Amino acid sequence: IKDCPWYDRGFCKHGPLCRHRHTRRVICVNYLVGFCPEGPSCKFMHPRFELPM
Amino acid sequence: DKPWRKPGADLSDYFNYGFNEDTWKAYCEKQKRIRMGLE
Amino acid sequence: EDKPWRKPGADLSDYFNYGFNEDTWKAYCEK
Ligand SMILES: [Zn+2]
Ligand SMILES: [Zn+2]
Repeated sequence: IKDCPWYDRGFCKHGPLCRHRHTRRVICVNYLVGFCPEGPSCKFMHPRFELPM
Repeated sequence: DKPWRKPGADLSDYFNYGFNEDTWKAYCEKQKRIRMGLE
Repeated sequence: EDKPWRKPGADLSDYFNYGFNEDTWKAYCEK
């Protein structure tokens, strides 16, 4: 099992029927604004927008 | 289809980070606006 | 460093959203 990369980007059209896990996360305000100096170690998520296939 | 609208639907099964269908669409337009001007 | 994203091997997108980099972030802020 893996975290659903669609849910991690922010929207998974399959909802509860997804085979992947839908891990609820909290977005990093600074990354949402455009830049966060904490990187990988940020306590909050940095969601990518690239679509998985 | 929009099965996340249907009554009794848990929006959070579909949307992460506290997004809804309206805030998700705005965030998609923000991605597009900011990215177009970058290298 | 003061600036861990510059370090060899670091992924810029762990720090910068929207495909920003140090140069284009500075310019965007200082507009
Ligand atoms: Zn999913
Ligand atoms: Zn952060």
